[PDB]
Amino acid sequence: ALTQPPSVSGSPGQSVTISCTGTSSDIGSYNYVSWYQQHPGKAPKLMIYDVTQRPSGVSDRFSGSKSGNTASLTISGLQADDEADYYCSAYAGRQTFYIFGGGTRLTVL
Amino acid sequence: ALTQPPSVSGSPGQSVTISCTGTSSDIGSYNYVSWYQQHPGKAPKLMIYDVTQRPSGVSDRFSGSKSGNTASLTISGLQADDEADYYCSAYAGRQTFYIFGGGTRLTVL
Amino acid sequence: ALTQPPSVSGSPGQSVTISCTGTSSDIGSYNYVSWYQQHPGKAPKLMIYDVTQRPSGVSDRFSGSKSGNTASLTISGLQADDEADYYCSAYAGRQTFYIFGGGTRLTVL
Amino acid sequence: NLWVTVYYGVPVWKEARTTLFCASCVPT
Amino acid sequence: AGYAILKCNNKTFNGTGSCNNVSTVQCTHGIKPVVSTQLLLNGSLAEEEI
Amino acid sequence: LGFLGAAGSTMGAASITLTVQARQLLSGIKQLQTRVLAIEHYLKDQQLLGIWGCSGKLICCTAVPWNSSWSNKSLTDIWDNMTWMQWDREVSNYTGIIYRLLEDSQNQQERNEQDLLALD
Amino acid sequence: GIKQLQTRVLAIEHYLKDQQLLGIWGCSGKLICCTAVPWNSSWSNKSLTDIWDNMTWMQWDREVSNYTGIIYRLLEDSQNQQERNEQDLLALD
Amino acid sequence: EVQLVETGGGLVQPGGSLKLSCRASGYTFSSFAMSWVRQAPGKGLEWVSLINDRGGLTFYVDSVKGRFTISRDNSKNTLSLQMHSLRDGDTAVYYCATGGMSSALQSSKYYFDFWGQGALVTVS
Amino acid sequence: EVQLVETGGGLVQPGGSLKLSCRASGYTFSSFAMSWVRQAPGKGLEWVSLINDRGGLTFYVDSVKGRFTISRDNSKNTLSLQMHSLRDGDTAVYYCATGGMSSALQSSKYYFDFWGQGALVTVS
Amino acid sequence: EVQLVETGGGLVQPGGSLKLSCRASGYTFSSFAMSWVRQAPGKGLEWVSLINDRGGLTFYVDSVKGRFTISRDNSKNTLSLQMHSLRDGDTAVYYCATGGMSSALQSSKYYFDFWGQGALVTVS
Ligand SMILES: *[C@@H]1O[C@H](CO)[C@@H](O)[C@H](O)[C@H]1NC(C)=O
Ligand SMILES: *[C@@H]1O[C@H](CO)[C@@H](O)[C@H](O)[C@H]1NC(C)=O
Ligand SMILES: *[C@@H]1O[C@H](CO)[C@@H](O)[C@H](O)[C@H]1NC(C)=O
Ligand SMILES: *[C@@H]1O[C@H](CO)[C@@H](O)[C@H](O)[C@H]1NC(C)=O
Repeated sequence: ALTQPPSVSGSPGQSVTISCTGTSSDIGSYNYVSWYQQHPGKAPKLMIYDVTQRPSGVSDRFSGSKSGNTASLTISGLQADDEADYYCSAYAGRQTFYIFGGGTRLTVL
Repeated sequence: ALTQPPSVSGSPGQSVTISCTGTSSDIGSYNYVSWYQQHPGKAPKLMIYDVTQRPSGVSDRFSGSKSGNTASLTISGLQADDEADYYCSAYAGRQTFYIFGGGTRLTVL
Repeated sequence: ALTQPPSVSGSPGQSVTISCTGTSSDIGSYNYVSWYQQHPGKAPKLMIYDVTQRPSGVSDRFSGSKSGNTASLTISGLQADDEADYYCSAYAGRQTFYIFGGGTRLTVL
Repeated sequence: NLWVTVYYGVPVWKEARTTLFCASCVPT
Repeated sequence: AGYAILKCNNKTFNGTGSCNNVSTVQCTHGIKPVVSTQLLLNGSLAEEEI
Repeated sequence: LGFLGAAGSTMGAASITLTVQARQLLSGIKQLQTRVLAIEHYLKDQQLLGIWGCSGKLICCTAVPWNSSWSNKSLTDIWDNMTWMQWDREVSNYTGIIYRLLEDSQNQQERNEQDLLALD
Repeated sequence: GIKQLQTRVLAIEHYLKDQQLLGIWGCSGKLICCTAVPWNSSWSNKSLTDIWDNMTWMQWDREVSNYTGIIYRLLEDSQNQQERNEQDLLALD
Repeated sequence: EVQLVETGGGLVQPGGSLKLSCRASGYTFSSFAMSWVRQAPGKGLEWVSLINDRGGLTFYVDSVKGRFTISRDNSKNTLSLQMHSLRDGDTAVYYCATGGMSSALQSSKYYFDFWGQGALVTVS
Repeated sequence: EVQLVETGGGLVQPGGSLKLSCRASGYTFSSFAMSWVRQAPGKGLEWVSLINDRGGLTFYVDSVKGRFTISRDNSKNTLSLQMHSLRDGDTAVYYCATGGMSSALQSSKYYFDFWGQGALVTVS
Repeated sequence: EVQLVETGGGLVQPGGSLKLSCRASGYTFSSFAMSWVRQAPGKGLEWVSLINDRGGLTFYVDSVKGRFTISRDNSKNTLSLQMHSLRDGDTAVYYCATGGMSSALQSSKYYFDFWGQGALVTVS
């Protein structure tokens, strides 16, 4: 599937990057990566779609990028309310379709 | 392939069931199961075709059914002349085609 | 891939055969085998193409044949200048395409 | 080893006679 | 539609026989329907000779 | 290029300019009868292509093998050295055999296709 | 007689010219045909939600009309390339 | 504020069948390709199946091919997923999601935009 | 009473070839899709190959693809199977069977209706 | 005497990219389907990729699919191969070869007729 660091941490006000690594057929060939934020309970919310786009309703604190076969989501100026499990996904193809990744428990310090 | 109990037995006059279990692509999806009776030597004879049909020349003593992914042939009022190896088969698809099963040595008691 | 004897030898003036064995999909089905002579360094040169054909510029000292799933190159009247690594290849299909074989270090005695 | 391939639009013609129309009858 | 006019550009063609340098045209040149006996009038001249 | 522009070119350089001699087929009594005749000839050629399984294609590969009695020239003697007019003058007594073989092969392919599509 | 018969023949000719265009493009037998010609932003730079959802076909025709002599040529060239690639793939084996 | 409410779920025994249904409200229904996504307890998200906006095309993850059927009704504004056999590996929270595909006359929606609250499916 | 008589078989050495033939009588020949079925000693039945009623379409079990050729002649009322390489795993009684397919203009015959007496093929 | 001169090659680190190019002279260029072939040190020849005479069709060995791109320019009489990721298993001498395919209007050229001198690709 897609490899994603099990957890990342940092203090309030610092930036953090959550990487996601796939293969050439998944992230490299297709610029259709996306990121979801899932607080315990409730349901995952869309944070980032495409390499650099975000949906309406999400502030510019959340951004991301893609280089080679690695995707990364960057959150600047972390707030206490960001303690959630983040997931990456990408469009693999018309055969395997969407392949998600493990969860990055973000625990702000 | 298809699983079929290696042997079943019973006394004359009793009913016996010979089951045949496949997967969703073999018996579940296709109602084209069939049963053959092979006495030692000679050649297999068709006893049942389709889930509930029998060919002309076979008496109504031989019947069968299908439920889920399991097919079963039922012989009522067993005679001494039924001591034969029974085989199930099913149409898997345009790729794997006919997949038979092991033989059920029926030894009337 | 294709099996090819690691080495064969003989004295000057003798004949030697270099066999190449494939499967039914590689040499048996397709009469498109070929042989190359690679002296250390430089680059491989085409010696035989098709089962029995040779390119212009190659003398009739080099020949070959095909039987069943085995191809063979025969060199008659070996010269000192034939000390080279010989490779077989064959057209497998529109999927696997060209599959070569190991090298037959020919060391004339 | 060789098979029939059908081509449409080849620059091939045969002799024939048709009713060609004037054009002084239709602007040239 | 479906036909072609094959002109002949050999300047010394008589009228019958093989002609090289054949051209394809859609229409002919302007041909005057001149009616004259014994002498051809207002025609096209030969490119090279009689 | 133009109509019949490749008429004098070899058979392998005239198989690229096919969409130019195809479009210029443009498909009182004296003209209308020739418009109807041109339509009939176009439709007969289309019907031939369709019966052969070649509908919608200008270059159509078939399953009929070439019989050496029709022509024994190699590919480098035909595609690279001859024009289409010379080829037509060569294979002309045999078109009533080739066309029949093509329609028979398509009928066999259509029946095999309906049998494969009824398998399941 | 002639007045009507000439328009029946003309309607047939127009139908067959449209069919021939579709055939040369590889679209024979289809009403909705996808091709391999990329869209050039100089022909129209509107997004899909500004064309399919907001405009009618008449407005679109009035927009892309000076460019049909380019698009049609690209379509027939792409089909010629696909036909030669197909005969090369079908002669591979 | 769109609302996806998955009405279904519960407990099944290995070999049984279960149907899930998802009702949508707040937006035009017959314009979005809906999907289902499974979250097993303690694990991440896995895509299960995708259906187009018109319902004619369905796609599944290989692990459920031949067992799950996804269907939608554009007149009732409902989505449903009917599962057969229900193996122990299928125990998960199943989320109703909007997104994953487009009709070719609209921009690419290769992302799951709107999610539901999740139905709980337990196999024992 | 239809009669299928398989005339062939014997002994081969690994790498050899062998042809089997089956003659039919008692019914219209060019209307039934024939097949071959192998029964190794002490084992059950396994399907090997299927040919349509017209002979244009042939199907094989994956384990014999590229080695076995099935052909029929509707003018002689004969079926034949020509095997190459003949591995040790191919030792079996080969039964000639009628059934397995239909022409799409007749009812489904997804069953082997009439069998032969069986040819014995031994590989050593 | 045809001349194929491969101008390129050198050293890369796992994950990098490298382009090779091959210039042809002495024969008509746009009439031969060119290819590339790799010879790892101490090992034999392995085919990598094939391109048709027109450049429209490319074929690759499964082990390099999605990473290598082969392209040709018939106006410059050049062939090029652009490799991405460049794993340690890709270290080899890469030979430029002429042959492997035909245009369907010419005889079969299922052989590599003319070879180059070879570019050396090292991954470390
Ligand atoms: C015209 O035809 C004559 C026939 O003898 C030939 O000699 C002459 O070269 C031709 N002229 C041209 C310009 O081709
Ligand atoms: C006209 O030219 C052709 C060229 O082949 C020749 O055969 C023929 O005799 C000539 N006739 C006259 C009347 O000049
Ligand atoms: C052929 O005819 C064309 C007409 O334009 C002329 O220009 C050309 O010079 C002619 N060639 C010969 C060889 O007569
Ligand atoms: C005509 O033949 C000459 C022979 O040298 C050749 O160069 C030229 O390309 C040919 N022209 C056409 C239009 O085929």
